[PDB]
Amino acid sequence: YQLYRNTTLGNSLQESLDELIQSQQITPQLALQVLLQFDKAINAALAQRVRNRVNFRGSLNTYRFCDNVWTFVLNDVEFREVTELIKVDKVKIVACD
Amino acid sequence: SGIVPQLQNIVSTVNLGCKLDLKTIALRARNAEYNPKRFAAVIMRIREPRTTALIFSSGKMVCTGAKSEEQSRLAARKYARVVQKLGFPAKFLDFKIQNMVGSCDVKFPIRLEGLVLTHQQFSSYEPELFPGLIYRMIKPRIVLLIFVSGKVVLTGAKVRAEIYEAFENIYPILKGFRK
Amino acid sequence: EDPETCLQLNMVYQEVIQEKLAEANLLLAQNREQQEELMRDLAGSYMGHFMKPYFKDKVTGVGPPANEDTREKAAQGIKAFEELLVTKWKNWEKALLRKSVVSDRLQRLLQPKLLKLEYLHQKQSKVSSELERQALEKQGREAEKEIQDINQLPEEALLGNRLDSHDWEKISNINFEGSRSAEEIRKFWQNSEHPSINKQEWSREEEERLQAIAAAHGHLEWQKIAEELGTSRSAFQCLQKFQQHNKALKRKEWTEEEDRMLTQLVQEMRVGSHIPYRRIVYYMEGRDSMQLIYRWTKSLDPG
Amino acid sequence: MLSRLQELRKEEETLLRLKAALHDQLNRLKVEELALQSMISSRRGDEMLSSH
Amino acid sequence: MMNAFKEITTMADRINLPRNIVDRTNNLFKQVYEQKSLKGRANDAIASACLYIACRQEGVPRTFKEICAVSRISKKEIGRCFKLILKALETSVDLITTGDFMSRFCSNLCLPKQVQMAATHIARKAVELDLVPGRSPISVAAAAIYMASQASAEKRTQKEIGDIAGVADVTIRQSYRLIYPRAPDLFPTDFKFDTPVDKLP
Amino acid sequence: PGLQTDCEALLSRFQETDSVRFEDFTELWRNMKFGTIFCGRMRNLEKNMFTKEALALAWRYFLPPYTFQIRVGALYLLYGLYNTQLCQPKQKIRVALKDWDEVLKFQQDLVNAQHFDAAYIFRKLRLDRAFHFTAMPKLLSYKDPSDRVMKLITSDVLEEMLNVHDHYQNMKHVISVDKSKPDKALSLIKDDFFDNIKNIVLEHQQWHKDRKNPS
Amino acid sequence: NFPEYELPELNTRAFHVGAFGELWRGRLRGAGDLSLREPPAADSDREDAAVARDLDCSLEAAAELRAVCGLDEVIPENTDLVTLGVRKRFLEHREETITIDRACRQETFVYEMESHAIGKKPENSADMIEEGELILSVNILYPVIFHKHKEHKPYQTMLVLGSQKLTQLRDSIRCVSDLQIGGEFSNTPDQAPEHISKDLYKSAFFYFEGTFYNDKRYPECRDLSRTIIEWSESHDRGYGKFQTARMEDFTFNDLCIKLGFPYLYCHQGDCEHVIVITDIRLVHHDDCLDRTLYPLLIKKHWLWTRKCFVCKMYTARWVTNNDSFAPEDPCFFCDVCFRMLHYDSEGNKLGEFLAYPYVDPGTFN
Amino acid sequence: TVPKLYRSVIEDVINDVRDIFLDDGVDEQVLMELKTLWENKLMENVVVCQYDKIHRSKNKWKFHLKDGIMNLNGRDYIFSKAIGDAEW
DNA sequence: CCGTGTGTGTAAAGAGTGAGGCGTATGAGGCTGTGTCGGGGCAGAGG
DNA sequence: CTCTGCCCCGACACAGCCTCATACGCCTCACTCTTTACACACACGG
Ligand SMILES: [Zn+2]
Ligand SMILES: [Zn+2]
Repeated sequence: YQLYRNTTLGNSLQESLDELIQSQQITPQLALQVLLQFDKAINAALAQRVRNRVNFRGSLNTYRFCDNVWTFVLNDVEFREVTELIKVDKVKIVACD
Repeated sequence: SGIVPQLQNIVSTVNLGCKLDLKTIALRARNAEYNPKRFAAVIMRIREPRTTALIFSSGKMVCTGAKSEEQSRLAARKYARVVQKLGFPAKFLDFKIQNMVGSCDVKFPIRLEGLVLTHQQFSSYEPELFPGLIYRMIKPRIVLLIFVSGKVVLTGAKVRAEIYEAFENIYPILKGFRK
Repeated sequence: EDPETCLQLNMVYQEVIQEKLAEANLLLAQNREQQEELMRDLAGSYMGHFMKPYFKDKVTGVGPPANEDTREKAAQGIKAFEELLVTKWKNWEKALLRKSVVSDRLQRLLQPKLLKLEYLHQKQSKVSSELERQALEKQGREAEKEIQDINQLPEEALLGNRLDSHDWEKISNINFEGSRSAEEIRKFWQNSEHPSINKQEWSREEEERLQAIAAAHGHLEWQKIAEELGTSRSAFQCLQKFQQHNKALKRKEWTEEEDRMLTQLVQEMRVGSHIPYRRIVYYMEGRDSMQLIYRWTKSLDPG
Repeated sequence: MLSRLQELRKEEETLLRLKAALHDQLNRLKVEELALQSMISSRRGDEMLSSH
Repeated sequence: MMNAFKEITTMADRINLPRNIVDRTNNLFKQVYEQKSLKGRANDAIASACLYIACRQEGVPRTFKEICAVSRISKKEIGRCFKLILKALETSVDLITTGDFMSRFCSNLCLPKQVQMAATHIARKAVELDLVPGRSPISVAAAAIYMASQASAEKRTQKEIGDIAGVADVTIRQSYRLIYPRAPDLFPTDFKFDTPVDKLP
Repeated sequence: PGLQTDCEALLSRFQETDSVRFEDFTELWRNMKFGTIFCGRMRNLEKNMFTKEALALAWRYFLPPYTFQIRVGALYLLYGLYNTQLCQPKQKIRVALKDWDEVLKFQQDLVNAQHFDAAYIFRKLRLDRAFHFTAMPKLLSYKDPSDRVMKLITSDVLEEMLNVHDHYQNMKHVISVDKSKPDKALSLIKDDFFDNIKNIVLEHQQWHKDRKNPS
Repeated sequence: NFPEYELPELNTRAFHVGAFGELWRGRLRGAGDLSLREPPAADSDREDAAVARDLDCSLEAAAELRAVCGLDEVIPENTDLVTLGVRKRFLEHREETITIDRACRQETFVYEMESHAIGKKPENSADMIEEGELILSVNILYPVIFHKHKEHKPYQTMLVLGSQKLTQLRDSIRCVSDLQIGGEFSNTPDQAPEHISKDLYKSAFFYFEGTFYNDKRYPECRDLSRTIIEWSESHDRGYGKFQTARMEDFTFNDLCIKLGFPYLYCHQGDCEHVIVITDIRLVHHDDCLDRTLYPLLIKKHWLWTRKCFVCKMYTARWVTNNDSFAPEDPCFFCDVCFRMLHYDSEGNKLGEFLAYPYVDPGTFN
Repeated sequence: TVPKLYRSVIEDVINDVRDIFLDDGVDEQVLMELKTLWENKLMENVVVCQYDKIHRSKNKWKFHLKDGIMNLNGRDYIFSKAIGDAEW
């Protein structure tokens, strides 16, 4: 899917696979099928493991759309997760449908 | 009367003079819109003049949203400069204003029924389709959307003088049909 | 004789008629105010919105963020009224939970073999060989046979052993509409709803065995009591049956100190002819509302 | 509640008609007043021909 | 050129409209096919627009939704082709008045003739009194019929009127509230009813 | 439930007498046994609720825009209901601030017109402290009316209009320098004002009667 | 200002309660109408003279008015009217369908709760309420303890007294949230009970028409409204021009509020109750005349009482979560069953679970 | 809630790649050490997510995002949806 | 003659749906304009 | 009888107004059988 392999979790996946392949005990194929099935599993769970409502307000600084991927950059944003507030100076939202 | 329309939209076109790769502009522009499965142009939005520019691969850009011709031209030049900074040989050739749409209020309710009855050859009033009367002015090729609340929208004009003359031509008729 | 009399008479006539208009226009203003009141009644409109979210956005519908006092209260493990909200398990909910667990286990067992078959097919697509391709085809046939065997797995061996890690949170997502949390569903399935828990009506011999085991091994290790009972029962069920058939649960005999305490509680907590006994029983040790009712009506009221 | 609405609206029309009639009365009364002013000016002008 | 006159006859059959309207529709189709100022438009849309124009001319106009309810195309293209045909033929069609749509709307409903006349008077006196400025005559007719039914012996709630006239119940509510306070004076002076006109929903 | 009708009947049977004396209300009360409206086995809670409802109904009938006769009948009904209550803590009539001035002026009119019976009843209701001086008539959570025409036009009003008109005509006749004819500058006076107002008022009366007559 | 309707029959205009009381007392100034005294041939003459003076009539006229205007149970009822006939039919149906015909618990509860203190004379003779004190029949919405509270919102009515400083009602509103005990007693249930939530979190605030009256009386109290106002100042929120106060320098008379309009009362962090002023009336002589206990409860909802899930004989003392024995997650036990199930002989936490003290909302509220 | 989500994802991924690990010829010890290194390595604000409806008003953007992950202030949060508002 | 074992009244939950008002969002309209992709007659072999 | 390529179209924005008409949905109300709870009562048996 090439979207969710960028967070802390996906970065950990990539780094662990890199360390394992550099140790000469797995093949790059097994690594890439593992990555693909990780993408599938995170897509399934992330859309099926969660219900916490959030609502964010801010001043949209910039936005972009290409090849079915939206890229927004917002400034002075506040995210409202369940009974708690997170204030961030700048946030980037990357969506892919 | 002493009231004159205030322009709400101005649509203009210009030829950049060189073919463009819309994918590169979408990937490098700050506020571009590009959905090739949805449309065949890149829609770029800016804040200073509050205008939207549709740029086509052939190099022809269409700017809309400007409230007067000066701002339309400035926005078109801004878009041309932005495209130039992206590594394209874009110029400013054949800048033309294609439409000038304005709104106004005569400040009195109007009887649309009688207006269309006495001006059938020009006006077309279909309440089921549109609750506004559509008067096809003939001296300047301008279309008038007249509503019972008094709001009158002038559209299809190429220059501001056309808008003013069309409103001055239609105002006496509306006054004669004052509700 | 002179119009001056006409002037003054017309002045007074205009004055009286203008007073008439003053009264009439005040009536008109009152009537139009009444009409405006009626229109706003037609345009009028509530309490429910202001129950938890007294302040709610006109855009999103969310309340103000947690305060420092609220965060401190949550840190101390003090439950909000919603957390302590308990709802009964309906029969349709139980059947849905069973079917959902079956489906979840089926999916979990199928996913590995399904991905193995997909990998075998992908390798077959680019193998650049024939004998290796036939070997891969044989492996794919074996994988398909394993998938078929998994699909035809019976429900008894599929459910589990009431202690295996299911993805219960899934049960709260697709099958349930979010009304039940994952923890609630998993506890209900593991402790009560699993077929490995004997829900059949208790027998007299089973009750006698339970009582004997509780008396001997003690009434304070009910897990080992359920294990030793022989029949597949939960400690909760055994304790429930013991208590419902116990005789030391209630004192069943009144004392002078208990009578004084009951009288003091009643006199303190009365509001007139109404005596809420369930609320009195809270401070009463080992008593039921019926016993308090009987004692206060028969032996603690002058007649 | 529409019964009260119709009673109120009919009273409203009643008092509007009364106001219209009386406003015609005042307009014609003021026309008469202006006529009186003009006539009294003209008449009082007939004895100002002999003054100190 | 063929398969459209058959289509026009089928279109008319579903409405049970007299044959003269069908002949006028066929003639209009012939003229527009001679002009070919709208060649790109589908033949079915042209036929539907011609049918609507013919119905309007004879004095028994229908609504675009009742031509779409029988046709295989959406109201949008019906209106587009209507305007295109009006422009191409350099012809004119009289404005639709509320008086046209009660003789049919009340006929589909089971209301008596007395309620028909009552609703007609209500809608008319509403339109001259400017109580419904710049609103579609169909919605005004629906509201008048709603008043006539609620006040009369036979009561119809908003859903039936919306389905018959093809007007959203919210539009009926708005057009009824707008003329709501002036209900009594709109009724005929000599009008019998079992529910007082002084109380209504 | 459905007590309103009964009260209405009483009010009707009072206004049909065209009398203001409290004695007539007393015979009506005795004949209809209205005092037994509270009689009957019924517990304290619903008893006080029913008394509250009856008192509120009587009080709202006592306030405008009801006729003077109906208002006096409602006052007598209030007195009888409050004085005949089976609740030990007699329920009190809820009186709002916006209505206190109107009730005071009604009492002033009653005493001025020598209707000492109703005035004494109202004074007694004040003395025994039967009024809860609330902010609004009801707890907030979540006929024979009077028309404006009589206040506008009546017998004395039109009588003095026509007297002024006749005096105006006489003074027109005497003002003119010549007794033969009045001046041509002052001939606009209308005689249809009385006719016009009569037509308008009779139109209203006709509408009212054809309204209250069922179809 | 005069109390007048904003909504047809749903809400009034914002007006000063003090001005309302001043208007009422001035319109009833020295009329013999504000007494607060118990109801009491020689007096007949004085009454006749007073009637003559007030009504401008003769002494004989006063005497005959007194005589004619004189006052003018038995379960049997005949010659029934409409309402009386309906009542007779209802009693007949009840007699033919009911067998005990005794006052049900709810009705007696409501009656004795409303009439708990009516005409109760004070003992000190020094806490007199002045002649006209603007008693407010406020109501506090019960917090949602059961899921069905949303369908029907329960409330408790309180006859507050005018001119009483705020924090007099806040200290009187009885809510179970103030008796909650924090901490986890899973390891051992014999720990010294932690100070109830009433002590740890003394902060609370009222909100009446855009004004946050905060309970800053005690040092442990913090500005609860601060968050909200800050969260309102960040962006356009549909709420603007928030005010603040101290809640100790204000009285109910000073409040400028509407009747029947939702207002807020927050306490214990986020426990929110809806304050609605049903009506404001001058104190009569037939109601409670005290001040020490006048801020009492006129009505309470009588919430349900949770019971131990093991045995339904007793109420709930402990609430367990993530229990290895209980079927449900939030399982309610009494002391007996909780000790019997969650511990061993020598004393140790058997299994895995989180047990906390549970105060029954149906007992302290 | 994020740590439990991550643990569940780890469990699922390792469990359903066990079959590939067995088939291709790598022992399960490699699988479990992969797991352990995965949790061990687990310990700019960017939101990677899915968009359900990016509504554009005249200048107000109403963002109806579906489920997604955010990396705010160095702390990872998860949402099922995001109905946000912004002004350009 | 004082125990208990079931009955009863009637408001209070519990889901269990089912309805309804209103707020918001959307469409429809000419406007003039630019790429492009489906597609609706069109006769035309081809059997 | 049955496809079948082919040039001449319609339809996507999105620019800003403007009124009416249409549709979605979302929170809250209704009520209704069905239990649910708590006080009180009536036997009940030797
Ligand atoms: Zn509380
Ligand atoms: Zn227990």
